[PDB]
Amino acid sequence: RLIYTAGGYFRQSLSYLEAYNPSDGTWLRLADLQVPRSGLAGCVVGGLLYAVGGRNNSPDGNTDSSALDCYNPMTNQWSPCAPMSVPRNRIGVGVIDGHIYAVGGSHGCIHHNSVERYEPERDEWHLVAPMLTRRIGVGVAVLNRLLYAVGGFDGTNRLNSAECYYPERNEWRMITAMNTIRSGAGVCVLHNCIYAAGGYDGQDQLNSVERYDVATATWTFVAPMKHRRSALGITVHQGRIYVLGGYDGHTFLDSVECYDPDTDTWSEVTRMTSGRSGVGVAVT
Ligand SMILES: Nc1nc(=S)[nH]c2[nH]ncc12
Repeated sequence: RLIYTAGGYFRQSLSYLEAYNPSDGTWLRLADLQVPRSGLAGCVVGGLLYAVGGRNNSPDGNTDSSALDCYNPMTNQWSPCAPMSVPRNRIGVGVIDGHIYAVGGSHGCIHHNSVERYEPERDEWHLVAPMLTRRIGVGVAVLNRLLYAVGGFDGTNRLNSAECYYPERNEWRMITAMNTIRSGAGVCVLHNCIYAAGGYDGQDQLNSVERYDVATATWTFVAPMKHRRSALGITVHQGRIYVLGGYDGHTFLDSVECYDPDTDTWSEVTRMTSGRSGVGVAVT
């Protein structure tokens, strides 16, 4: 299984689809996205990779995206899917059962608190209960069939709050806030904790990382990353976290760091073929 990077940003929005193998270290280049996008999210349902939302920043325009697009790794082809009800740049995305949840994001000055659900087998989106908060640059993660929206930006304030979506009830409820304000952090599930790595707090990009334990309902810092980064890509592969690219306040990183929880340590594991931020990332 590989870690896929889709889209991203470096001087403009990118179409690159590339896969890194932490086992042999190789980067293999696959089919370009139909439309370049940064600020998108990636996920996998039934082994198919989806690209959700984002934005095409080019010298000729800046268009937020409603597009959902699907990649088959054995056939190397993108297929357009039904679009969301609104464009969602800097979207968050999570998967519960077999449905794709599109969370937050922006459309111009509009900062969404709305959430939509996609059924890959029916190719339909439907609006779901909105969050308590407007959130662009939000991290989304799923634990025990529960959907977490973590941090982000409401248009005026960067956020340390997190809220939890209950599918059976169709309602959101706040949880304990993170210790650190973070928009554009990488958010994932590793074991039985929600991790939030990096981001931007409104003054600096962050290298700190913290994790949420649902049993105790508390957030705890762990070892920081080596590079401060916002708008990083994050995923979990064989019980380890990977962060891909991002921005440190000066440069777009190609650095890829890997966190080992048993040792609570980060190590640089590779460089992307080119620096970028705002990628979608998933594993299949
Ligand atoms: N790196 C940054 N991330 C966010 S979300 N906002 C920012 N303003 N200026 C830098 C950044």
